[PDB]
Amino acid sequence: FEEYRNPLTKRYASREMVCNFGEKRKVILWRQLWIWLAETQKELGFDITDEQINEMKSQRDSVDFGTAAAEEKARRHDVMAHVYTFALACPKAAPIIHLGATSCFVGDNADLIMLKDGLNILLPKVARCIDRLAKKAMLHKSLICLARTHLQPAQPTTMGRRICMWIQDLLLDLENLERLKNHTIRFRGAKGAVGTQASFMDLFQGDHQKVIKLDEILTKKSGFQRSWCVTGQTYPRKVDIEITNALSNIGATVHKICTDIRLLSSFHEVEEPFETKRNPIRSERACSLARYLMHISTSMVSTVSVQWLERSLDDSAIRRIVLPEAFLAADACLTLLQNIAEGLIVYPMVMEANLNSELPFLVVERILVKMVSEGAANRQECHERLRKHSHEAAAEIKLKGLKNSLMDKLLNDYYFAPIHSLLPTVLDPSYMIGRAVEQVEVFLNTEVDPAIHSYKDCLALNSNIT
Amino acid sequence: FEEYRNPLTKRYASREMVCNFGEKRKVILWRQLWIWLAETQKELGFDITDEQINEMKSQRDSVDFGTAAAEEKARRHDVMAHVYTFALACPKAAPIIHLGATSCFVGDNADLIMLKDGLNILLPKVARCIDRLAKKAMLHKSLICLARTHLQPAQPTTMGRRICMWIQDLLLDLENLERLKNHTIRFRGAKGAVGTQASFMDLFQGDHQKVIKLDEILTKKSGFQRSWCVTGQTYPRKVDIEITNALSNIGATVHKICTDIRLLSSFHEVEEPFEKRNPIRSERACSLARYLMHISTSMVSTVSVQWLERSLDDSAIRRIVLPEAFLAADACLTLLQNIAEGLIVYPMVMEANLNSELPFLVVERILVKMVSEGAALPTVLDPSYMIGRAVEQVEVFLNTEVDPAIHSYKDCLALNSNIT
Amino acid sequence: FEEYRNPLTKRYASREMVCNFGEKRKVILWRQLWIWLAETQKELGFDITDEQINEMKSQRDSVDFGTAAAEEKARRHDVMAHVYTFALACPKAAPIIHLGATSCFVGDNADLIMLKDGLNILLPKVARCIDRLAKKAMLHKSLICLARTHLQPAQPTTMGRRICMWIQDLLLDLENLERLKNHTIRFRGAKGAVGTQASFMDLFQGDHQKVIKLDEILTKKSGFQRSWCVTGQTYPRKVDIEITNALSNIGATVHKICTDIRLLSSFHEVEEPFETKRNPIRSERACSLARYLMHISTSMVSTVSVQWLERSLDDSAIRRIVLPEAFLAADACLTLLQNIAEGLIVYPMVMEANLNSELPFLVVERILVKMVSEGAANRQECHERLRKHSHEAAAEIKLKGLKNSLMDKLLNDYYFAPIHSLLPTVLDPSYMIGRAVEQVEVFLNTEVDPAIHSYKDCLALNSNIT
Amino acid sequence: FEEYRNPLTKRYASREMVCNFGEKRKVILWRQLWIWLAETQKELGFDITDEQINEMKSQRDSVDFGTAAAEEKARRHDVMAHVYTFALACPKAAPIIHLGATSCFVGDNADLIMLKDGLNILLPKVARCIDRLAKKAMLHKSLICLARTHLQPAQPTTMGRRICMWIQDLLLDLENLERLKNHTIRFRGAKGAVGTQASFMDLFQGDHQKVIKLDEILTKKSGFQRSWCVTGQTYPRKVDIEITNALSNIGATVHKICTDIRLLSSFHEVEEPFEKRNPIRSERACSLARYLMHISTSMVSTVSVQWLERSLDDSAIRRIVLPEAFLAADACLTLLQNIAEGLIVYPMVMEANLNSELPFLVVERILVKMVSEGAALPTVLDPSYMIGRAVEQVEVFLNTEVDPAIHSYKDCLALNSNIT
Repeated sequence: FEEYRNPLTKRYASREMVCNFGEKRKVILWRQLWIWLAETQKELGFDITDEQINEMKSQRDSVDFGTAAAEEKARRHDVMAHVYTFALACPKAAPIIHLGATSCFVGDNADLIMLKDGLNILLPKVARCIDRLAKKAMLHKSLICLARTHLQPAQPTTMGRRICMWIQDLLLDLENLERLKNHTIRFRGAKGAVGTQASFMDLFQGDHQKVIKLDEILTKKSGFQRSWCVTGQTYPRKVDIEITNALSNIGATVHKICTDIRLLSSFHEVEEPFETKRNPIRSERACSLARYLMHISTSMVSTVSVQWLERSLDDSAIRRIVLPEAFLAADACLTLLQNIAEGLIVYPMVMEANLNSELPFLVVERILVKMVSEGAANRQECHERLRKHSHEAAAEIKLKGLKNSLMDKLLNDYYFAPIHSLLPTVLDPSYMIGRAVEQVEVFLNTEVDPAIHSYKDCLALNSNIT
Repeated sequence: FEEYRNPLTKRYASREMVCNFGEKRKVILWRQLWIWLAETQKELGFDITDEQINEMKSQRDSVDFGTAAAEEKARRHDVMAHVYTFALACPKAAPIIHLGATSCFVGDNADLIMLKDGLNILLPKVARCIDRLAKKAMLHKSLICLARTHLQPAQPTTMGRRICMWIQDLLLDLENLERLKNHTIRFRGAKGAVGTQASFMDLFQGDHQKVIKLDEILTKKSGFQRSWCVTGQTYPRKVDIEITNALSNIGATVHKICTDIRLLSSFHEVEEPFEKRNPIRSERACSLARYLMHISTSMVSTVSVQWLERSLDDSAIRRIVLPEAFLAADACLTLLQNIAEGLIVYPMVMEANLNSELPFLVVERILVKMVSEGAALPTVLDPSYMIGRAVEQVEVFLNTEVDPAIHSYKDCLALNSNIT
Repeated sequence: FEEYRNPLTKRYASREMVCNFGEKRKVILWRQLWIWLAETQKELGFDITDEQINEMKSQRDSVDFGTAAAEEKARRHDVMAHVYTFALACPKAAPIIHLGATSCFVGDNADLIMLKDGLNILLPKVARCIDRLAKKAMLHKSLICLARTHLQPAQPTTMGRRICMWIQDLLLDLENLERLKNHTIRFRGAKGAVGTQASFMDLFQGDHQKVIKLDEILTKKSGFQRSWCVTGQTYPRKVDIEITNALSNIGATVHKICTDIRLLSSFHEVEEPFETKRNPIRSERACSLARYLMHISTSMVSTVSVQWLERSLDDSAIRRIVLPEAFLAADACLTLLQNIAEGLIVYPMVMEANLNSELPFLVVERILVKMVSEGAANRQECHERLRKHSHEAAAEIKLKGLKNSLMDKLLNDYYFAPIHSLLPTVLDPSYMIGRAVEQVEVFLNTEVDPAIHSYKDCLALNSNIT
Repeated sequence: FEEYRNPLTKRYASREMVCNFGEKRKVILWRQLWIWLAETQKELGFDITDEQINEMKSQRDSVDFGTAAAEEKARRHDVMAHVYTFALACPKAAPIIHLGATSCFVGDNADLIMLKDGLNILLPKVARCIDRLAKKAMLHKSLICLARTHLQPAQPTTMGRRICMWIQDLLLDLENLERLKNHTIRFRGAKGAVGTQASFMDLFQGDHQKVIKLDEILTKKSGFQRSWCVTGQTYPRKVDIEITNALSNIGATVHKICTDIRLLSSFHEVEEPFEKRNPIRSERACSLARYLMHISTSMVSTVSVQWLERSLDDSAIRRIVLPEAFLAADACLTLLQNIAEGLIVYPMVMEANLNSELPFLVVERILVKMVSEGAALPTVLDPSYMIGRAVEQVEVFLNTEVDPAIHSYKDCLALNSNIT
């Protein structure tokens, strides 16, 4: 309790994401890359038995961090401290551990595996947020409410129609995160110190084919589909820009959605879930973490821009901060957003009251236009006469509860007789919303359902705020 | 000369991109959108004559800003100012211009056309930058040189193998811009004030299928393949993040490439073209690429605080950021191509550097060889035995990855970039 | 109309700021630095007459840009193109033009003069914004209104008390901009190519004293108080961080103030000025330009970080973009903010109505606490009985207009008799606001008036939106 | 080892800054604020016994988080969770803990104390970094070397004259942090829920002068000189911009200095200390300085959208950004001092570089000399005649500017920075 701890790791993100970048995960993946490196070169006919491999396999999860810190505070080599620590627990394999590979073989490829597994943790949570909002969207598909532009009252829409506006942004984020996992991220493989594979060629007597095969077989055992061909020392750091840009994009989406909910809470039309007077505390927390996620990407674009030639180590420290925290911040935002979506309470009576109080004034443009075409040669008089009816109608609605007030007023004033027969539809809120209901139906069937169909066997998790 | 001018618009960027976001082109797109709207409504049955549509086509390219600036002064609303300016230039089509539409029908759709056309200007320049470095990489695929990690001498490589390392970045940049132009950017269409098409439903007496056809026909007349369907007032501003994110990625790529050239120039191994000396062009390229690198950070903030169906605090900043981002990327690609075309190498200076730094690199190979033979010969100091697969890596990469990526740009690779 | 133009230069910023960074201003300042350079070395007894100087003085404003572009598209030297153009118009002075100075002598020092003059354009506009808000703050010093936390109703404050919250931020910005003009920005002077003054020493036969005097006299004629001593080629670019950071800070202030006004417009308690139904278009425009100003600073901090040793030219292009646009964006924001402040309309009846509708529920915590100390041993019963009175009181206020409803209800219910004598004060809104009125008075007299006292002869300008 | 940990908190930053923002210290400050509040209210006449105040002092440093974590689970409000945790640890003082105060009385004031103390940790490290480079600059004030503009050889200078160029940046950084600690940061005090002190006015039966004295006494008991007077619920978050802006300025300064060292190391002129080789420490310093460089961009965004008297979307991000900014600056200053203490120079390597690059620098002086004598000698090639006032500039700068700036830190300059 005496040392500071980032609340992203201790409070806000899920346990699975926190462990995905843990030091134990890094070493177990380091030892898994050595097992794959061995069973790939042993596959290409080399002085590696099957006896050394299973001993590696049997001693993968266990790790002696004591000797690792002893070698790390002596020669100051994190990789070689673990190629020696692993050699102590694998006496038969020791000469054939990390055979021919450079340090970035275990460092870069393990980071790539962690980034991929990180996306596989986030993807179901994006789809869950989509699923929860989509259910609410068709629940309130016809719940008529006031639209707001400039934070001022505008023509009617429906609450479900507004939620689809939020879902659209999440669909773009799901698309981006799926392309990162399935296309953008490639394997680093075995490339040497400067990407020329000069050191692996010596181990294979200058046989280009076994060296190419070495990089091909390592890509399958790692679960990747291809690998970069012309790297320097590391995988092209531009990949880290693509990752954080997509994560920062999620932050922008979450910040807009939760700001909208905070705005709608001030109108008393919605209320976020709480524990069983109340403030939108969860949407506010989601905005703060989303803002932090939004701006974390500028560190990577500056880092990539100053990578010197074949490599420069000024990316090492910042990558172990920004990459895990971006994933931790994205994980915490989507956890909160799924909460808010699952428990968001809407108030139909408040929406109708706020709607009824503004409809007398929203309609004065459209009726005045129709009156002018019917012969209203005194446009200012006709407008002033309409504004008087609307102002008096808004008073009768509030104090007397007469909802159909403006209808009766204009029907009793035969100044507006040319449009008496058109008023029952002109004044119908179900007419003013346009195609709002049908737009929800097409959007859910044509775009939402295909996007999250592959996540059907993992949409059931209820996310809880603790 | 009295009023300050942005150097991006004044000199750095080419005039194609400069005019792509100009005001004249903007109202030409506004007028062309009103023509497509009239054609569509006439196609859907509305009483609009061919004489009115031919009248709009004829006076499309003639803009009288003196009238537009005048009516804008009283209106404070520039879209209607250009509506009634076109109505004056088209007395017959006057009652049907902008019929049933809202301001964002021309505001947002013209932006999407300018943004899509701006990408069409950038894309061949990315392809030329790729092709120019591709020629240098093959030309110097065997030019042995010193590789540097931590900016200190590392095991040898070839200059062409390093150039392909730059090209790999530009290849990822190319497909991002193509995905933007061919997939990410959708049309806004005719959605109304809050995206519910309530005004066009009224204009069509509630015919849902007419309003649907209106949006599909307009999307096709404008050259797009689809439109958003659950917008608020505007197209989702996340598209603006997507656009500026990819453009900022161009800057990061250009900055590293031109920084690598500045680094190698201090070793007298490479030299940028000119008419020792100053790498002025590579330095300007880094300067402009840095401004482009960070320009997207205001778009992510803008999107995050878009209130409900719309707030207008996106309008002024999009007028600045979006054109400047394209102008910055355009100027960087013009400089990068010119530098790539005239990239001078010095094999003798490269050779001497690898010679004076080789002692700090052979100590490992002689260690195991002395363990092999001698306990406790001239060609083991030969760097040609130490470059690995750098030669073959250039070949397969150029043949299997670079050539397919820019195959579609074969008809426009010849244009050389001249920096004066 | 065919070429793009930044709306900051053509629409949003003032003419005086646009011209402050114009190319004509740069050259006239270049020629002024040559006149000061000549009359400083002629002052130190050199082969420079008084005849060459006044010819320079007489031919300062005029500039032949034709020959300048002819020499610039031939040898590609912007400085030397103007040392030759000026030499053509000054035939007597030509050998003693730019005598001994490097290119950055005219480039850096002119930029410094432009940045200082830019701050002198902004400072009166910050003080004007302070003055306009301060007048409104004491106008509405006692105008009781609802405070808002989490965008939810909170205890009462006053509109003037809220405006002082805005003024406080502007006072910090005024302080920062005054320290930039009067302390942070130093003169670059004459330093040579790498700041060692090696080239000026040759012109003075190795006399350190005349070289030191040269830099001292040039600082006075330029209007600066001191100069940097150990520069490289240019003045330390960290100064550009300080400038843009303070300008970006103004953006944050303007964005918060105008977002608050947009929020208060949704409650119909305020309305920004318009032309003689309406949206807060000016506050929205001010937020967009403030957001652009907020983020423009990250380019400079990246630029300074990669300045290579004595100099690297990768700052030249970005400085002529970011520095003028930051000043232009700051100028446009303060122009808008002064407009909004001068014409901001408040609605006291709406504030009181929104206040009266929420006071029944704001007070239930404080009365319940007093009841418990008086013997209310059923806290939940007492709370539920209060919430029923408050809910019924809010209905009587809205429909019947009975403002003193909750008072009469609790006075007629002798369940709450122990606090009957304390209710007239407990329920007094003038009591609930605490020291809001007195805090406005002390803040205006003790902090606002001294801060803008030096701008008294320039607070009268009315800023107009065009 | 299973749960990920931030390397800033795990290794890079020293434990003084790490514990300065820890949770235990936070509630110790919360409890100390409640003690000062009780002392002040007793001083102003409220019925609070010395026995109750002595009870709070005695149990201040003993925190039982098991009780705090328990009551926080039901309350969801961590301030009251620690209120009634201290009430359990102080049965006598229980009815008067947090009396009349709101949550931000302890939340914001403890932050300001942690922020002010964090600056007090950073300031001597800035002074040591200044003093260490000051010693190298005087030691090498006459060490002639090659100056580089555009990273190409320029007219000669001395290594100490270049080191002072770095020091000039650190001097501006020093007075910024001092202005932050001594001027910019004010106390929040006892302002209430919306800053109007309405609750304390009620507690004091409306005595304006008592409430005024309450805020003045608390400001003095806490070690501050003044408090804000027209806040909303919190102190103005612009202070958080001011703080992170100055810390980001440290990163930009460290990044350029350590980049200059990396550049000079590729020329084998300088070398960072160790136990050719890798400038690992200068590279980590650049890496951490880059993260620190950009961390303020979320504070400027946070301030811009603070809604009216308060919105809570500042709380979570301030818990991350503010401590990490201090931790980043602390780690950078620890690395910069260690590099400055062991900065190795190589005068022979420096001399040879100026020799092999001198032809591209003397062409101008011989031009005017041949115009002088000869129409159309050995010591004109002597670089000691070409360094200008670089020697005297180091002297006056060190004597007249560096020594006064760090005079107040003379009692704490000896602590050496060891990087292992």
